[PDB]
Amino acid sequence: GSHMARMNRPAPVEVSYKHMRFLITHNPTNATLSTFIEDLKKYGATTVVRVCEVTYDKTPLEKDGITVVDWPFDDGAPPPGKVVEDWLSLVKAKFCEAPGSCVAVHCVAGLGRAPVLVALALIESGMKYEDAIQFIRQKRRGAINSKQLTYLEKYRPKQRLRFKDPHTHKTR
Repeated sequence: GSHMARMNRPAPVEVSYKHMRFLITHNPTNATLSTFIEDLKKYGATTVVRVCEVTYDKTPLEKDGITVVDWPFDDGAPPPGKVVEDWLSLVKAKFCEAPGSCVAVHCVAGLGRAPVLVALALIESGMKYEDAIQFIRQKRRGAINSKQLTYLEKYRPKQRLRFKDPHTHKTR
């Protein structure tokens, strides 16, 4: 009312290494749009990856004027890892073009898809499989079973697999 508060909204989380940083926040609410653009943008301005059901795509982006990727889960939601490859390119371009910028992501405090996306984005900084698994491990991420570890494993190159011997034989 005057000086009393209620409800407990998920707390934000910022993941940063070296120079760049990341922001983990909850999707826009219907009671305070402006307050969100200010805080979300307050930390900084860069691409944003929110993987949740779309309710207000224009309100938050148009108010903060920030670039964001809309990843929804419906009857026609692309399940293949290729989707990740899509957000990877988006962040990859925004990462190389904007060194040490400010990114915003969905609240990983629960279970979702944003957490994997974030790690994969920071992967561009070198320690791809190492940073993603290490930085994502520290922070609470969705249910990582097969795709995350298998996908990232393939996401990182290995000379051990590209070991070809000069003298060899072929038949089948």
